[PDB]
Amino acid sequence: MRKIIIASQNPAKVNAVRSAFSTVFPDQEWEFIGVSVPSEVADQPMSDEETKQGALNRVRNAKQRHPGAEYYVGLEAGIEENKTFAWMIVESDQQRGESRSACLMLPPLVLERLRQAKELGDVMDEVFGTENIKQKGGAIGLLTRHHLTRSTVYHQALILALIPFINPEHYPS
Amino acid sequence: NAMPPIIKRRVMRKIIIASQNPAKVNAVRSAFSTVFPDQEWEFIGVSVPSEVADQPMSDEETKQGALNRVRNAKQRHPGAEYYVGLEAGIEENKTFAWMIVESDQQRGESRSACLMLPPLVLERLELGDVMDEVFGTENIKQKGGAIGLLTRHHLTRSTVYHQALILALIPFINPEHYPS
Amino acid sequence: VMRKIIIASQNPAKVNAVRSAFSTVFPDQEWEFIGVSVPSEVADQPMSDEETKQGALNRVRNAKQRHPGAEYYVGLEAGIEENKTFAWMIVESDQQRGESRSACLMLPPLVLERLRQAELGDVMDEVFGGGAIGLLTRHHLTRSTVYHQALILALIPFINPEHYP
Amino acid sequence: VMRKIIIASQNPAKVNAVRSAFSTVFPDQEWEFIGVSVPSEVADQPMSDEETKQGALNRVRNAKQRHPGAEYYVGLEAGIEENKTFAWMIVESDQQRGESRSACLMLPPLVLERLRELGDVMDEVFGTENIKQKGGAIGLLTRHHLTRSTVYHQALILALIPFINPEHYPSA
Repeated sequence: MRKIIIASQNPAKVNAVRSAFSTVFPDQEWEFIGVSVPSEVADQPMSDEETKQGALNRVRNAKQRHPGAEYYVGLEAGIEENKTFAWMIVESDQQRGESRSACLMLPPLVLERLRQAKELGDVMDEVFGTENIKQKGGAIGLLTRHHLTRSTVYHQALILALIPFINPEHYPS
Repeated sequence: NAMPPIIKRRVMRKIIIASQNPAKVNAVRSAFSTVFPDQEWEFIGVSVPSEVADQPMSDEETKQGALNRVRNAKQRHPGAEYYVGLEAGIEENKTFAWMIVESDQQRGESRSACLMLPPLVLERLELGDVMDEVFGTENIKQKGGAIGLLTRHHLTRSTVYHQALILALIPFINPEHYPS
Repeated sequence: VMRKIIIASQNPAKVNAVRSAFSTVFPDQEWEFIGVSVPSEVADQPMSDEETKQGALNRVRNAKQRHPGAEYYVGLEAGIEENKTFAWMIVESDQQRGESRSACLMLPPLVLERLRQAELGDVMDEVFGGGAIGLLTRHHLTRSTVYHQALILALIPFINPEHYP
Repeated sequence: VMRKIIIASQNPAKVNAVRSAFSTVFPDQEWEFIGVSVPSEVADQPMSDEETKQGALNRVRNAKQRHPGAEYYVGLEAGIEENKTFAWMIVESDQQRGESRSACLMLPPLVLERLRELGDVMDEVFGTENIKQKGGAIGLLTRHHLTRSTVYHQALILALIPFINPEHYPSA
């Protein structure tokens, strides 16, 4: 039963990983272990670079604290200018796969609030309403009339990050 | 060796799958992790009899097999929050599978979308062996199974089963609409 | 000078579903998709699997008669048996037929009771305040994504002529 | 009677992606979808995120100048940065712009070396017919758990968000 360390204890993030591995590798036995490690970047990364660095650092820090797992997974949401997205990092001992999720364009009122040093999730509640966000399953669910969800967007980025492991012949280590 | 100790991990309830087949455990893990993304469970397979044919030959027998697996899993392995049975079957020229999900008080169910089988496969009828004979062992493996092969990879057994597992979770998604 | 596909329904959602399935499976081919209205010769709301399938079959047959010359004809009909709803998909060319029933799901008791008292759409609208599938799954599935699978499965004999005929 | 949607591309696969995004989000509406050829005013193979987005912006601007009057204009431009590939989707009405970049894909070194036109290399490395029938490089590399179509579909839907939510995305 092979071990995957996820460098988050957030249920949504650990479940996204559960779904991605259970989908791509359906004949394998998997143990999923969420852990909390520091990112060494801002709690709310504000560039593409900082967001990806935060995910790399969490994976590195997870590897250091808990060596010996088959896979280590980082997933960090970030902002740059009027867009939000998340970096997915998957490392084995030998290989690293990466994908950034499809980006969402933020409303100009949201950007105005971010400029006032406000936290994105708070600003989303202000602009869309707390109950509205909750009942529609999140901002992406709300804005796309349920055609997408944060989770279905993250799912595709996790699968893309697994490409080097799906195709070891095309991605030597 | 250096994993976080179990006693330091997040406490979570269990989900029992009435199967040891990793593809079935994984299909269940994928469905729950999708539908209830803020809740977490440990997914555990167990071995229990269906008490019907190894290859169910009617819709009714296929459903009974999955119900029996869930019943037997509850009797032999008490304590989990949900029990899931997943059983493939045939009736006339169609194949499909029944998904049964039970909590302590409530049952959700869905039969997956059905596939017409080639006449030679029905005639030759273990279904797996026959699929290998008719399409080729390596062909079947490489395309992700018969469904994968037959649909030019647009569907696979797994993406078919995923929809039926979600549908079987309906009573638990909407407890106010499905009194138990 | 362009090939036709006749959908035995003027429902936009059903025409869209058929377009999407054919566009997925045959991305290179072009077709004029045409919704037509024809009798099912069964109840407006089929109350068994057999009746639901018969209705779709009848609609394809009637469409063939009324509108000859098309490359494919497609029937798509929803129905109920016990506490479940599902739909039968029937695709016919001039020589071949494929078919698939969509994944079934349990309807709320309140819905089934009020159904037994008379439309399905009117009932869900009142009970709930993507279709029924979209509402009941909280959008993890929709009617269009569930129908898409059954339509692709119904196309199997056409995709695989060596194995079907 | 019917409105036009101009796609700044005559790649059938791009036109078909756009038609599909519009059918999903606006299921009750009908458009004529029309593929056009216009300049990007950037490299034939954009080699940065910035350049890729600019090429898509430019194509939409040129499409509007050459083909005025349509309800929507769409640019869909693939590009590369470091070892990744992705596509910028830009949708404009007369009054508003939606945009999204698709989820990025790490390229095999064999492919990246042979750049030093991505499509040409993918055909050269994976085979022309395999790319066409099996869901593109995305389809081949994910063993069909994803396809180019299913990845594009997501970014096109995200790009339609302002037109879905005019109250939250004012044009001025």
